[PDB]
Amino acid sequence: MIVKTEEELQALKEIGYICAKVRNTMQAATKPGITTKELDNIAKELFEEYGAISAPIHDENFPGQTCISVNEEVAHGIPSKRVIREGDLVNIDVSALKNGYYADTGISFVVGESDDPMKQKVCDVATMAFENAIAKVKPGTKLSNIGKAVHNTARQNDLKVIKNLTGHGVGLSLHEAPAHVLNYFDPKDKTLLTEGMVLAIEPFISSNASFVTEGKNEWAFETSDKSFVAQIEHTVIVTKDGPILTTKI
Ligand SMILES: CSCC[C@H](N)C(O)(O)c1ccccn1
Ligand SMILES: [Co+2]
Ligand SMILES: [Co+2]
Ligand SMILES: [Co+2]
Repeated sequence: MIVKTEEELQALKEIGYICAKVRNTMQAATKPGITTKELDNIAKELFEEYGAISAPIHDENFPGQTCISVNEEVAHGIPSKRVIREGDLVNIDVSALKNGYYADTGISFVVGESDDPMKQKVCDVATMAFENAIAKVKPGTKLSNIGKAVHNTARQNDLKVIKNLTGHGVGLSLHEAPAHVLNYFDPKDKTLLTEGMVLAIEPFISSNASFVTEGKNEWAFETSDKSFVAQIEHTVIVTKDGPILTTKI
């Protein structure tokens, strides 16, 4: 959406805080021996406490409060009896609405230690890619600068991006204009960012695969080659004085 009023701004900040709090609480609770359903139950309780509703449940009839994707799963994983293990690469993606307004945020991290440093590397590079993307965000700037920055960051680190997962506008719905915030540069795109525009920026950095495919069920996205993939996602408001992240707290 485009923010035009202080009441809209406040509503976005409220739901962003709630999603950040949930994301942080879930991440802190992720340890070997917890199941992904038990982690999802944290979101259930917190959404109730804060008067928010799961966007996956509301918008998509997704069977889970949140999306929790482990190892071979990159996105849209269904919380279940799956147990977290030492060295897992976990993505927790929290999106919700309150009073009609939305936020969307996500983080990938390594549980304990993996024997392969590549798991942490993709996380480190996803973080850098996010930072580099938002350093580009201002009214009048090209949307495509975001994907250009993300892919350049990946290349600087000998990594790839997931080309077929994107960010998106957010605000009155989970997904709205701009339709797609790519992870790479499209030289033909003339779309600009504008003052008050709200978008979810979510680089996906991969150790090998450049795309995801349908996974073990009708929701999860995976890589057949079991690439290590990390996401960092925030909801961002484009302002004259710099990007405001509703989901950073
Ligand atoms: C209601 S379904 C949840 C969608 C998710 N929060 C996402 O928009 O960030 C996303 C994640 C992965 C790929 C694309 N989009
Ligand atoms: Co998300
Ligand atoms: Co999405
Ligand atoms: Co998103």
